[PDB]
Amino acid sequence: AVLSPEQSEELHKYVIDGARAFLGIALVAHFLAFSLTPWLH
Amino acid sequence: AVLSPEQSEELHKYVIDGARAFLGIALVAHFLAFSLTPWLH
Amino acid sequence: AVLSPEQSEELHKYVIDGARAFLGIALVAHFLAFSLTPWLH
Amino acid sequence: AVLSPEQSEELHKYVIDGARAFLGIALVAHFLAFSLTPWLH
Amino acid sequence: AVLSPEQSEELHKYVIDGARAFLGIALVAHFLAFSLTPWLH
Amino acid sequence: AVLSPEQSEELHKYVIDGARAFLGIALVAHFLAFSLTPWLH
Amino acid sequence: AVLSPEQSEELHKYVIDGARAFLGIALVAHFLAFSLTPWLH
Amino acid sequence: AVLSPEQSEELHKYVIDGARAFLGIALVAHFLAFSLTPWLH
Amino acid sequence: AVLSPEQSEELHKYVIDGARAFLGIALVAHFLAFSLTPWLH
Amino acid sequence: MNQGKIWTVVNPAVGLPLLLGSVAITALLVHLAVLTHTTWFPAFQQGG
Amino acid sequence: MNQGKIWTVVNPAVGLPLLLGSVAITALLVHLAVLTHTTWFPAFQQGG
Amino acid sequence: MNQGKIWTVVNPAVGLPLLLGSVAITALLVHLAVLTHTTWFPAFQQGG
Amino acid sequence: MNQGKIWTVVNPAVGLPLLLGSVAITALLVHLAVLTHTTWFPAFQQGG
Amino acid sequence: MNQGKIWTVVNPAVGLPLLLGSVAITALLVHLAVLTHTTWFPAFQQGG
Amino acid sequence: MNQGKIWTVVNPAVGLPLLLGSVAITALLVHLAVLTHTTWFPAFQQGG
Amino acid sequence: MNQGKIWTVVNPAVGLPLLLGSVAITALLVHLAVLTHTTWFPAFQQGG
Amino acid sequence: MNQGKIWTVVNPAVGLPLLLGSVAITALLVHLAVLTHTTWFPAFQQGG
Amino acid sequence: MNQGKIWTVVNPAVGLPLLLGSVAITALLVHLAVLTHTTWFPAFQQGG
Ligand code: BCL
Ligand SMILES: CC(C)=CCC/C(C)=C/C=C/C(C)=C/C=C/C(C)=C/C=C/C=C(C)/C=C/C=C(C)/C=C/C=C(\C)CCCC(C)(C)O
Ligand SMILES: CC(C)=CCC/C(C)=C/C=C/C(C)=C/C=C/C(C)=C/C=C/C=C(C)/C=C/C=C(C)/C=C/C=C(\C)CCCC(C)(C)O
Ligand SMILES: CC(C)=CCC/C(C)=C/C=C/C(C)=C/C=C/C(C)=C/C=C/C=C(C)/C=C/C=C(C)/C=C/C=C(\C)CCCC(C)(C)O
Ligand SMILES: CC(C)=CCC/C(C)=C/C=C/C(C)=C/C=C/C(C)=C/C=C/C=C(C)/C=C/C=C(C)/C=C/C=C(\C)CCCC(C)(C)O
Ligand SMILES: CC(C)=CCC/C(C)=C/C=C/C(C)=C/C=C/C(C)=C/C=C/C=C(C)/C=C/C=C(C)/C=C/C=C(\C)CCCC(C)(C)O
Ligand SMILES: CC(C)=CCC/C(C)=C/C=C/C(C)=C/C=C/C(C)=C/C=C/C=C(C)/C=C/C=C(C)/C=C/C=C(\C)CCCC(C)(C)O
Ligand SMILES: CC(C)=CCC/C(C)=C/C=C/C(C)=C/C=C/C(C)=C/C=C/C=C(C)/C=C/C=C(C)/C=C/C=C(\C)CCCC(C)(C)O
Ligand SMILES: CC(C)=CCC/C(C)=C/C=C/C(C)=C/C=C/C(C)=C/C=C/C=C(C)/C=C/C=C(C)/C=C/C=C(\C)CCCC(C)(C)O
Ligand SMILES: CC(C)=CCC/C(C)=C/C=C/C(C)=C/C=C/C(C)=C/C=C/C=C(C)/C=C/C=C(C)/C=C/C=C(\C)CCCC(C)(C)O
Ligand SMILES: CCCCCCCCCCCCO[C@@H]1O[C@H](CO)[C@@H](O[C@H]2O[C@H](CO)[C@@H](O)[C@H](O)[C@H]2O)[C@H](O)[C@H]1O
Ligand SMILES: CCCCCCCCCCCC[N+](C)(C)[O-]
Ligand SMILES: CCCCCCCCCCCC[N+](C)(C)[O-]
Ligand SMILES: CCCCCCCCCCCC[N+](C)(C)[O-]
Ligand SMILES: CCCCCCCCCCCC[N+](C)(C)[O-]
Ligand SMILES: CCCCCCCCCCCC[N+](C)(C)[O-]
Ligand SMILES: CCCCCCCCCCCC[N+](C)(C)[O-]
Ligand SMILES: CCCCCCCCCCCC[N+](C)(C)[O-]
Ligand SMILES: CCCCCCCCCCCC[N+](C)(C)[O-]
Ligand SMILES: CCCCCCCCCCCC[N+](C)(C)[O-]
Repeated sequence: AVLSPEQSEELHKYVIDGARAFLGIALVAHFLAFSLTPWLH
Repeated sequence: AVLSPEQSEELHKYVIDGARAFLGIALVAHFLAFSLTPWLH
Repeated sequence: AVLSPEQSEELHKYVIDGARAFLGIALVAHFLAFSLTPWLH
Repeated sequence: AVLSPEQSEELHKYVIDGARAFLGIALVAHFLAFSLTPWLH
Repeated sequence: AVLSPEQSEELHKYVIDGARAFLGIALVAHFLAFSLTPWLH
Repeated sequence: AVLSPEQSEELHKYVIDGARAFLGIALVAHFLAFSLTPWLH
Repeated sequence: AVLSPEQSEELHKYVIDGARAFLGIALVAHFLAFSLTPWLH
Repeated sequence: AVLSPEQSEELHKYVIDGARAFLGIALVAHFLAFSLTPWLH
Repeated sequence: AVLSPEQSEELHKYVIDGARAFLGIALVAHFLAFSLTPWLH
Repeated sequence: MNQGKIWTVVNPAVGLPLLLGSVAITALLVHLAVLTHTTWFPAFQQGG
Repeated sequence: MNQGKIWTVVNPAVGLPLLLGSVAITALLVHLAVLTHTTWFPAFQQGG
Repeated sequence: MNQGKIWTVVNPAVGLPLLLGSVAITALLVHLAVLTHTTWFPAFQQGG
Repeated sequence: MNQGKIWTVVNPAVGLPLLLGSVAITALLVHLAVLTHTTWFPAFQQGG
Repeated sequence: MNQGKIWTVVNPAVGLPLLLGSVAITALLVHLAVLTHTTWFPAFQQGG
Repeated sequence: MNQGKIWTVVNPAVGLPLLLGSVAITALLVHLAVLTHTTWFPAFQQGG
Repeated sequence: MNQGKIWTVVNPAVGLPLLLGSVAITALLVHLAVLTHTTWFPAFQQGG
Repeated sequence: MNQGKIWTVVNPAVGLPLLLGSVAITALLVHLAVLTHTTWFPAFQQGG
Repeated sequence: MNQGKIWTVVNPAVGLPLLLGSVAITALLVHLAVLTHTTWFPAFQQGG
């Protein structure tokens, strides 16, 4: 069900930390793609 | 569920600010596309 | 849920004003297409 | 929900008037297509 | 909802008259197709 | 809803008579196809 | 709805007899296919 | 509906025996494919 | 239905052990693919 | 025309839209089939 | 014809539309299959 | 115009969106069919 | 503009999303149709 | 034939239509596969 | 920005996921359209 | 075989049809993949 | 492994079938992608 | 990161599966797009 304003902010910290973890892994994968692939080369 | 008239106006400010933030990022992406791509060139 | 006859007429004014706003933007886009494109030329 | 017999007949007049309005616009569009297109020519 | 046996027979007369009206229009359309088209010719 | 054992047997007679009527029409259509078509010829 | 253990076993006899009847018809159809077709020939 | 812990373990024995029966039939079908087909040959 | 915080952590241990078991089988399959296939060769 | 007890078993609020929708879909499929397998229906659409 | 107890287990308001709809879809698929794999059915549609 | 009792059997909140949506889908399918089987509608879109 | 009683019969919580979604889908289909049947819209996308 | 307790867990009003529908879909897919990958089934449909 | 009464009629728990999902689908369709109708976006993906 | 508590969390009336249906769909996809990427399976279907 | 509070928000009876089904669909899509873009996987299927 | 009130309006039991599923579908579509429009990703899959 929909949350209290405080419970919503507590849940959204896990969503934002999950998106930051995904972003970091994607930044390493894009650097590996720049180094190992003819992309941007 | 559907909102009160006042709650609807409070929610729509976040929808309009989200659309303005999306528009601004899209305006930078279109300028970068004009500068880096054969589009309009 | 379905509305009262008076509430329905009040809602339909926003639907008709939204369709008139869409029509006006589409009339400018069709004029710009006539001016900038080989269509009708 | 499903209607009374009298309410059903009142609603169906708007459905039939809407279909007659659509038919008339389509008859003008078919005449314009006969005049402006290689169809039937 | 599902009907009484008598109400079902009353409804099915409109379904059968609708299918007979569709059949008649389709028989005129097939005759017009025989007359105006290379089909069966 | 699901039926009594007796009501189920009464309904299934109409399903079986409907399938026998469909089978008979299909047997005439297959004979007409054998007579009018290069199939089996 | 889901059945009693005894009612489930009674229903599954009709499912197994239906699958055995389907299997037998399919065994005749495969023999007819072996006899009338270039399959396995 | 969802089961008791004991009822879940009783159901999962039939799921695991069904998967073992499927695995055995698939192991015979793969051996028959190795023997009768140009696969691995 | 949604779980207690303690019940959620107990369930997630089975999800994480299932993902670790899948990862291990996939690491053996990727090593077998490296050894038996022209991939990375 | 002898099947008129079917609305004691099938809900007409579901079955009558399904009937009319199936007939309309079938008519579109037949028109598309004739358009894709003849030269005279595309030539009638083309004109000139 | 010996399967008449099936409406004690399957709701006929769901199962009878599913039966008639499956038969109608199958007939369309067979007609399409014959149209796409013969020259005589497209030639009958073409005429002339 | 003699079918006006149909809203005693079919819910107009389901059937009236289904009618308008079916008409709109049919108009798109006819326009696409004419675009794909004529040279003059693509040539009108092209211009020049 | 004379159809304003329709929200007494159709639920606006279903029908207003269906209207806006149908208009947006139609605009995408028209753009795709123009892109696939002209040389000038792909040439505008290409540039150079 | 030893699986007869499955109707204590699966609703037969959902599962028996799913079984019969899956068997019918599979038979159509096998017929289509044989039609598309042989010359003798299209030649039987063609005749002459 | 003058449409802010729409959440009195449309449920925001349905309509806000529909808005964000429609925008994301549209962005994928535009990217795919540019990829399929230019040589420079596939050449940027290729490199070398 | 150590996963037997899963029916305390997943409804077996949904999950057991999903399992059997997924296995059947996978077997059809593998058969289709082998039919479309070998010459010997179409040649076995053809005979002669 | 630090995300274990997610079953306080997501129903595990929906989310655990969605997880397992998404993993199985992804594995089929990867196998199909490798089959369609290499010569060695079709050649392994072919043999001889 | 300033949007954290959205779970007062959107049910997180629907919206969090929709978010994770949309991200996973997008990653598959990007991988497929790169596979279909480059020679180096099919050549990496091929080897030799
Ligand atoms: C015609 C008699 C009635 C009427 C009868 C009906 C009926 C009946 C219905 C509607 C419906 C609708 N009406 Mg109306 N409606 C009327 C007047 C209006 C007016 C107005 C005059 O301001 C507006 C804004 C609307 C708006 C609307 C929409 C909200 C809705 C969907 C229409 C649609 O898909 O049309 C598509 C468009 C057309 C058919 C018109 C053709 C195109 C127009 C004329 C020109 C486009 C020009 C283009 C931009 C440039 C091209 C240039 C080229 C060189 C040619 N109506 C008049 C008073 N209306 C429908 C509904 O309620 O849906 C939920 C519905 O069933
Ligand atoms: C070429 C083409 C066509 C297109 C090309 C490309 C294209 C368009 C690309 C577009 C890409 C886009 C848009 C990418 C966007 C990516 C994004 C946004 C990723 C987001 C990831 C988010 C994650 C991983 C979230 C995890 C959340 C998590 C794990 C949440 C956990 C929650 C918990 C535990 C509950 C705790 C509650 C309690 C009360 C108990 O504390
Ligand atoms: C080539 C072809 C075929 C086609 C080509 C092209 C084509 C057709 C293109 C068309 C493009 C179009 C139409 C694009 C439109 C884009 C739009 C409109 C973008 C909108 C973005 C909106 C956003 C991002 C909204 C975010 C809302 C948000 C985050 C809302 C947050 C709400 C909260 C936190 C609740 C607070 C409540 C409380 C009571 C607690 O305060
Ligand atoms: C080539 C081919 C194949 C085909 C080619 C082409 C082809 C077929 C084209 C066909 C095109 C057609 C048919 C186009 C039709 C377009 C139409 C009709 C557009 C309508 C737009 C309507 C809008 C934007 C409505 C906005 C409503 C709004 C914003 C409503 C707001 C409501 C509120 C705030 C509630 C207030 C309540 C309270 C009680 C609180 O006051
Ligand atoms: C080439 C190929 C493949 C195929 C080719 C072609 C092919 C097959 C074509 C087939 C075409 C066909 C079949 C076309 C049929 C078109 C039809 C039937 C159009 C009907 C339009 C109906 C309308 C617009 C109705 C509007 C109703 C309305 C607005 C109703 C309003 C109601 C209200 C306000 C409620 C009041 C209640 C209160 C109690 C308050 O008074
Ligand atoms: C080439 C290929 C692939 C295939 C090729 C071809 C192929 C396979 C073709 C197959 C074609 C087939 C099968 C066609 C079948 C067509 C049929 C059956 C048409 C039936 C039309 C029925 C209608 C129009 C019914 C209208 C009912 C109506 C209007 C009912 C009104 C009811 C009311 C007012 C309620 C009153 C209640 C109250 C208690 C108040 O009195
Ligand atoms: C080339 C390829 C790919 C494939 C090729 C071919 C291929 C695979 C073909 C397969 C074909 C198959 C399998 C065909 C099967 C056809 C069948 C089984 C047809 C059955 C028709 C049944 C009917 C019409 C039933 C009507 C029932 C009716 C009307 C029921 C009425 C009931 C009432 C009135 C209720 C009374 C209740 C009260 C308590 C009041 O008395
Ligand atoms: C080339 C490629 C791609 C693929 C190629 C091939 C490929 C993969 C093929 C795979 C094929 C497979 C797997 C085929 C499987 C076929 C099967 C299993 C058929 C089963 C048929 C079952 C039937 C007909 C059941 C009828 C049940 C019935 C009638 C039940 C009646 C029940 C009643 C009356 C209720 C009584 C209750 C009361 C309490 C009243 O007594
Ligand atoms: C080339 C490409 C693209 C891909 C290529 C290949 C590819 C990816 C392949 C992948 C293949 C995979 C993954 C295959 C997996 C196969 C599996 C796991 C099979 C499992 C079979 C399970 C069965 C048959 C279960 C039967 C259960 C049963 C019968 C349960 C019965 C229960 C009962 C009676 C209830 C008792 C309750 C009471 C309380 C009364 O005792
Ligand atoms: C070329 C292209 C296009 C794309 C290419 C590639 C591409 C994108 C690939 C992407 C791949 C990805 C993302 C793969 C991800 C794989 C993952 C994450 C696998 C996860 C597996 C998880 C499992 C197996 C979980 C099992 C859980 C289990 C069994 C849980 C059991 C629970 C129980 C028993 C309940 C106990 C409760 C009680 C309270 C009773 O204790
Ligand atoms: C639990 C999951 C288990 C996953 C197992 C993963 C390992 C799978 C191993 C498959 C082995 C395939 O092995 C591969 O076969 C093909 C066909 O014979 C060979 O293919 C070779 O000849 C063919 C032509 O006939 C050429 O198109 C190809 O370029 C060339 O490499 C490969 O050189 C060989 O490496
Ligand atoms: C050819 C497809 C046609 C689809 C027709 C779908 C009709 C659905 C009717 C639902 C009726 C619901 N209700 C609550 C009014 O009973
Ligand atoms: C071949 C596909 C045919 C689809 C048939 C779908 C029938 C759905 C019947 C729903 C009946 C609902 N209700 C409330 C009247 O029981
Ligand atoms: C051509 C397809 C058009 C689809 C139209 C779907 C209409 C669904 C209406 C649901 C009405 C639900 N409710 C609760 C308001 O009765
Ligand atoms: C063009 C397709 C657009 C699809 C729009 C679907 C709208 C569904 C609205 C459901 C409303 C449900 N509820 C409970 C709030 O009434
Ligand atoms: C191969 C696909 C076959 C689809 C079969 C779908 C069966 C749905 C049965 C719904 C039963 C509903 N009810 C209310 C009678 O329990
Ligand atoms: C572009 C497609 C996006 C699909 C979005 C679907 C949203 C469904 C929301 C259902 C909300 C249900 N509930 C019970 C929380 O109100
Ligand atoms: C591979 C797809 C298989 C689809 C299987 C769908 C199973 C649906 C089961 C619904 C059960 C409903 N009910 C009311 C009996 O709990
Ligand atoms: C990759 C697609 C997998 C689809 C999985 C669908 C799971 C549906 C679970 C419904 C659970 C219903 N119920 C009543 C037991 O809570
Ligand atoms: C990208 C598509 C992902 C689909 C995700 C669908 C999530 C459905 C969640 C339903 C939750 C139902 N319930 C009863 C637990 O609230």
